[PDB]
Amino acid sequence: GLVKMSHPSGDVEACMVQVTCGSMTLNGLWLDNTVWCPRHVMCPADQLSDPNYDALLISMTNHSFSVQKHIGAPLRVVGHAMQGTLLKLTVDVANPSTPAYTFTTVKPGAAFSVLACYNGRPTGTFTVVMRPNYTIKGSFLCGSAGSVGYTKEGSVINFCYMHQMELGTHTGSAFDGTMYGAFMDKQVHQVQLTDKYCSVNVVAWLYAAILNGCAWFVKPNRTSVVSFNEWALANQFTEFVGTQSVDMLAVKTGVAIEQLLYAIQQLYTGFQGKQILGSTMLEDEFTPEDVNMQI
Amino acid sequence: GLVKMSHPSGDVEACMVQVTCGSMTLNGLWLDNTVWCPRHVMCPADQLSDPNYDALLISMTNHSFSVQKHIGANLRVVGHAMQGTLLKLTVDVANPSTPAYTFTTVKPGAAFSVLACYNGRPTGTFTVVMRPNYTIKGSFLCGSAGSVGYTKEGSVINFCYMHQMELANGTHTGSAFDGTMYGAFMDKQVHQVQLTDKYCSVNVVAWLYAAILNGCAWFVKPNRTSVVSFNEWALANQFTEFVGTQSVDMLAVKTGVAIEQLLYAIQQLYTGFQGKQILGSTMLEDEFTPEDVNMQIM
Repeated sequence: GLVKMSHPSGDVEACMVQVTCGSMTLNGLWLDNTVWCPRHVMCPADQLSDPNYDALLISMTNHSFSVQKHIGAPLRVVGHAMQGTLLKLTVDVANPSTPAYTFTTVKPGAAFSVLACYNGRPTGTFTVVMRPNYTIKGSFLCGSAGSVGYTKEGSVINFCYMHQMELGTHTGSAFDGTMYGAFMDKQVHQVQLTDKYCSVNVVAWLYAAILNGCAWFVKPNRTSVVSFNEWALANQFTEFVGTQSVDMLAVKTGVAIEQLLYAIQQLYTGFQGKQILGSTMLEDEFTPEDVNMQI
Repeated sequence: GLVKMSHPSGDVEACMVQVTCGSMTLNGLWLDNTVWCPRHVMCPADQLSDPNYDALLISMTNHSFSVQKHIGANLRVVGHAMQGTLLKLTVDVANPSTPAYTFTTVKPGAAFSVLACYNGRPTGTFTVVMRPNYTIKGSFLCGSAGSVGYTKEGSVINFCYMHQMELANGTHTGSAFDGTMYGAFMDKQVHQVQLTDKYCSVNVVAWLYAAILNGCAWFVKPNRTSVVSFNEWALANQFTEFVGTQSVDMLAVKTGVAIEQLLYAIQQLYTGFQGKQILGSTMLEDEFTPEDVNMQIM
C-alpha cells in the first residue's frame, strides 16, 4: 500500500543541538565546526514584531550564544555570522557524527523528511511536500524552530529546510539563508499566496490507484498537456511537467498521462459515489518517485 | 494539522543487523548479547510452502548463522534458541548502543513506528496502526523480513513488532518479541484467511474529537449512546469494542462533549454523512489515536 514514508532520522538526530541566546532557545544543526540556527534567536520576544537584525548582530559576541548537545554523546562558540535568515555559528569541535551532506533548495511538489525537535531533543519525524505557496503542512508546536527537513541520496543527506515560523501552516529557510516564498521572519501578519494541487503528484497517485486495481476513473478520453495546463491556470492546479518517473508508470500500466489529465478534470468536479485508494479527495503529497519506489 | 508522525528511529537503527542462514538472509535486531530474527531464515526457498521448524533447528550448528552489522561500527554466534516464530541468537559482543527497552504486545487501534530495512540497512520509517484483524497496512519490499516496529515512552523503546510476511494486497503481519504471531497467522507460504477488518472505534472517537477542536462539530447532538450499548451495536456493524482511556478523557474535558455523544454520532455517521463533511472527509478516519490528537492538537 501507499504509506507516508520518511528517511531514517539517525544521521540527522546526531546533529541536533540546543542553541540559546538571551532568553531565547531553539534547535540548531551542527555540521563539522558550524552550528546553523534561525537568526530570530537573537530577537527578544518583546520586539519580535519588528527586529533590526543587523543591529542585533552588531550587539552580539561569541559569548552571547550557548550550544548544548543532549542526545547521544554530549561546545564553545568561537565565531558568529549572519547569512540571510540564519545564524552561522562556528564552534571549536567538529561534529564527529557529521554525515556526508549538501545544501539544496527544494521546489514545489517535492517531498522531504522533517525531524521535529524541541530544545535540541528529536521528538518525531514525518514527510511533507513543499506546497506551491511555499509553505508546508506539518506538526510544529512551540519550540520546534530550527527543526530540519532533508532528503537522502545514497549516503548523502541533502539538507533543504530549517523551520522558522507558523503563519498549521509553516515555512522556513533553505540553508543558503533564503526563506521559502520570501516570507519575513517577524511576527507580523503576512499574506500567503493561494495553495494549489500539485498536478504531477495527483497523476502519480492515480497511477498508484491503477496499479492496485482501482481504475474505475480511467476513460479513453484524453486532454493534452498543453490544454490541461491552460485549464490548470484557472482551477488552482500547478502546471504539469512530465518526468521519467511518470513515464515509467505510463509504461507499466499502459494508461497515458493524457488519460489521467482528463480524469483529474472530472474528479475535481467531484468524486461521484465513490473512493480512490481510501479517500474522497485528490491526493497530491505522493510523488512519482514515491509511487515508483513503493509499488 | 493531523499528520502521520513516527518516532525518531536513530536508537533502533543502531540495533539493526543482517542475519544469514545458508542461502537466506534478512534483518535482525541486536540488543545486549542477543539477536532476534524470524525463524524462517532457516527454511530454504523451495521448502517454505510448508516447513518443519524442529527438523530445521536440529540441523543447526552455531556457524549455521552469520550476523553482520553494516551501520557505523561482524558478530560471532555462540548460541541459538527458538522462541515462537522468532530465533533468539546469542552473540559474543554486546551491542554498546543498546537502549533501555521493553517487549510489549500492542492491541488493535494502537499506533507504532516501523523501521523498514533491507539486508540490515535501514531504508525508511513510517507509522501504522495494528488493525482489528491483526494485520498492518505498511510498505515492505523483498528483503524487509525482520524489520522492527516500536513505540517510545520517554527514552524507553518498546519493541512490539518484527515483520514476518505479506498476506494479500499490501497487508502484512509479524510477531511480538515473545514469539507469537499477531492474529495466529502462521509462517508458511500457504494461503491463509484473514478476518474482516473493522473500524477502530476509539480512534474514530479520537478523530471526531479532533473535528470538534478544529471548528467542526455539526455532528454533535444531545443524544447519547452508552459504551455498553455501543459495544453490542459494534458487534454487528464492523466496529471494534470501545474501551475508554485517560487520553480520551482529556479530549472529553477540553471539548465538553461526552464520549457517549460521539458514540451516538458514530452510529448515525456510519449510515451516511448525508452530504456533509468532517475535516474534508466523507468517511470515518480510524488511524489517528487519542494520543495523536492530544499531542498534535494542544
